[PDB]
Amino acid sequence: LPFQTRSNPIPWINTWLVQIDSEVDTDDLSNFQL
Amino acid sequence: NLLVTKRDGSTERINLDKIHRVLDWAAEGLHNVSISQVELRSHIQFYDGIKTSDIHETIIKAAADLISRDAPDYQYLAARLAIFHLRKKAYGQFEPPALYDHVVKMVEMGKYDNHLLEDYTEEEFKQMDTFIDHDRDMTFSYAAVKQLEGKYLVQNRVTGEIYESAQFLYILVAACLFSNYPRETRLQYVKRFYDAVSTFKISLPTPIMSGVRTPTRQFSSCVLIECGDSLDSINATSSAIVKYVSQRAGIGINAGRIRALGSPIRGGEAFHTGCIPFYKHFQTAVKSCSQGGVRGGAATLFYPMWHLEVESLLVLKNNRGVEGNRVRHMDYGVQINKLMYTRLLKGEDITLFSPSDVPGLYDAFFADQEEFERLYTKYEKDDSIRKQRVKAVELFSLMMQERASTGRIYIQNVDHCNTHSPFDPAIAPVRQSNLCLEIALPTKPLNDVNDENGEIALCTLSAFNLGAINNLDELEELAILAVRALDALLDYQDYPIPAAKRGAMGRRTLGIGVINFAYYLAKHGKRYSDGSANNLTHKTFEAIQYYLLKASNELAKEQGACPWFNETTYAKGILPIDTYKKDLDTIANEPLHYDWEALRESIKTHGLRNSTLSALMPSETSSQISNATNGIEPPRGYVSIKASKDGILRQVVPDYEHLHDAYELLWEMPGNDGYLQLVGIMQKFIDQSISANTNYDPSRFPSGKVPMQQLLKDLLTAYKFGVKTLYYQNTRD
Ligand SMILES: Nc1ncnc2c1ncn2[C@H]1C[C@H](O)[C@@H](COP(=O)(O)OP(=O)(O)OP(=O)(O)O)O1
Ligand SMILES: Nc1ncnc2c1ncn2[C@H]1C[C@H](O)[C@@H](COP(=O)(O)OP(=O)(O)OP(=O)(O)O)O1
Ligand SMILES: Nc1ncnc2c1ncn2[C@H]1C[C@H](O)[C@@H](COP(=O)(O)OP(=O)(O)O)O1
Ligand SMILES: [Mg+2]
Repeated sequence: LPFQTRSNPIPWINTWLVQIDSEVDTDDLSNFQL
Repeated sequence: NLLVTKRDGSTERINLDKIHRVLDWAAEGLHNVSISQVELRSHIQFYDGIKTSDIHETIIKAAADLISRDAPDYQYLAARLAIFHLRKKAYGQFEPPALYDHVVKMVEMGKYDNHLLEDYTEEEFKQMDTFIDHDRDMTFSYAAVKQLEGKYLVQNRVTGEIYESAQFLYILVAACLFSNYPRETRLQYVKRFYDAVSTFKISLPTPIMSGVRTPTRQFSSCVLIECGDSLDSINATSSAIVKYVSQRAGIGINAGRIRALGSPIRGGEAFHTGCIPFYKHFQTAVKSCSQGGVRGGAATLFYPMWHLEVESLLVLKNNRGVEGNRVRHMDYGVQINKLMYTRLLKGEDITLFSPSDVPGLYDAFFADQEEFERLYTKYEKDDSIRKQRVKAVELFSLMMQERASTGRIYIQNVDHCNTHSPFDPAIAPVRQSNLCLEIALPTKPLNDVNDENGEIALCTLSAFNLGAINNLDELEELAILAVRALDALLDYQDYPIPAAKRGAMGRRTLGIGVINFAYYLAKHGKRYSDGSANNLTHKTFEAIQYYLLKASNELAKEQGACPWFNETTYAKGILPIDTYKKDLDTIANEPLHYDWEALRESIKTHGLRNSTLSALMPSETSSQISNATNGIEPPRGYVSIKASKDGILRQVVPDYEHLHDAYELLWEMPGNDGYLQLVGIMQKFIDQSISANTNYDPSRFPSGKVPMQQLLKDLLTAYKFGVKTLYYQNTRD
């Protein structure tokens, strides 16, 4: 590489180069301790 | 051939160079950024005689859109362009004028308060100008600079002309706050506090970032007002709203004391017309200064779940329903206690009473838990009291329903507020939340607009930038340097209402939260779902609270403890590390680093200059300045888009070039069991309630519907860890 590494200076050149669930269960929540 | 109109008003032929030079400048030290991009993106349309100011403004909005994940730097590029543009309208040139000349001229213009000249001398201003570092305006981001430009900077509303720089803001705001300080340490604090807000170490509310050094002494972000069950109190509460709304301050109504519909008045001379009729009167009061009738003035109304008209209040924000019984311009917060959830788990019914019919039952609800379970079950068997049976499973479903559709219906666990709060549930119990739901301060009903016995809960917000400190020990300085600034503000600002001043000077409560929490966990390589930050969150906040109290403690000896303090638990030698949810010892084992037993003895003697010192609040406007993540809320995306006021602004997360993997975008979390699990740990050190909000993605559930099973699950999960309140419920769209 003859020139220093660089980020592209013109990225624009690349543009031209291609319902709610109601479910309830008491037992499932009854196991949850407050 | 074409000409341009320079700022001064001179005209010269168009020259591309002028633009090339500028863009090439702000692009210095940046990568992946191209000058040509902005120029072409801008599609700038020259036309004979074009003002140079317009050309500058067009290129700024251009490089603004560039900001992208691939090339983030752009958001320093645009920022640099914006500041350059601001320096032109403010001083006509990039090099800012002397701090002393700048204040003098402004005072004559009526921009800054004339007290600045009566408190400080010319010889001092020149001494403060040294602390100033205008080179700190480049440390800002487009998202931040854009905010200051629109609102924060002291600028003309009619003309749109700017009058000061970002630095002059911090240097002044700190100085005014320490104006009433001793000549021996007056200038001192002005420096440290300055290099604390300009360095993004501490975030300050919008009403503060704008006002101090403005003649206006109104810096109240929001006011909590407790309305009583009287016409006199209603009108007083209504008038109290019209007062603060005109000041653009959030409102927190509790009408939850108003008797239900059908309730007899004065024995029976007349029957109550209902709650809905009054609720509307409050809305217009909050919209009284809103433009159109639509937008501005935010007010959250609260009420008990066991209320008789609860079923008619949960669907208020719902369209179906002719306005006759509707309110879509106000938020709500259903208050719930242990007993309530109990009836849900057992699938048992909930009795809907009325405040008037059940004496003491209302007060029991917050101040005492056991008395409530005794009176409630008592009035249930009593048939001489109007009531209504409703399945706890149904009521809780109707709530989460309107909460999922509107996403405004908030939840408030009054039992936790009075279970683990600085305030004594017997003398000054928590029976309210501010609009955001972060504040938890006592309130009292007013008999008039100028009632003395009344108490309008007020607060001063602030936060610590977790992504600015190296260790937790650095909070020792920020704490004392923050509590003082806020405490002094309480005396610097005025109060348009007696009740407001009463509670303000009474307990002198403050609300200091945290910001950029997402980035904090990112550095330590932590997440929310997994909960690998439970210990870290415990340690971090443990200090945040320790230093705050240790700061307000030393402040107390200097100026004395708040007048009403005996009320607070801190007086009776009680610390948050005692009344915290014992169920938190199952999600964290991080021991106390700091020797509180020491602070216990210290506060048990001198007390605290303030009743409450820690608040976590949602801060998008404030955080945007420090280019940090809003409050504790995780980033919605690597490059979240915020649209304000006129156009959306792209704000890339902090340290993205090295943190891309670390961040756990909001949408990306499995559930909330991990998030809420952290909030409960934080609350363990918060004297005030975190505005934690839930999240649900229909794309993670079957049939593309969020099941009610999960909704109630998280609700109970949060309550289990001591979660006081719940804010929004963002539903991925
Ligand atoms: N003669 C010109 N032709 C085209 N663009 C110009 C011209 N002069 C200035 N500009 C551009 C450069 C900037 O991007 C933008 C704003 O210029 P700005 O510096 O803010 O005002 P100014 O013209 O009074 O100061 P300066 O003389 O240093 O350019 O307009
Ligand atoms: N004429 C009315 N029409 C509709 N609502 C009313 C009327 N009068 C009072 N209310 C409502 C307003 C309050 O919510 C509540 C009580 O008002 P309030 O003024 O305190 O009654 P009161 O002071 O005359 O006697 P009491 O409060 O002891 O029943 O009932
Ligand atoms: N319409 C409004 N105008 C101004 N402030 C508002 C508002 N609605 C709510 N708020 C305030 C009240 C809250 O206490 C506060 C919480 O977050 P904040 O971080 O303090 O706001 P900000 O980002 O503006 O500093 O925002
Ligand atoms: Mg009465």
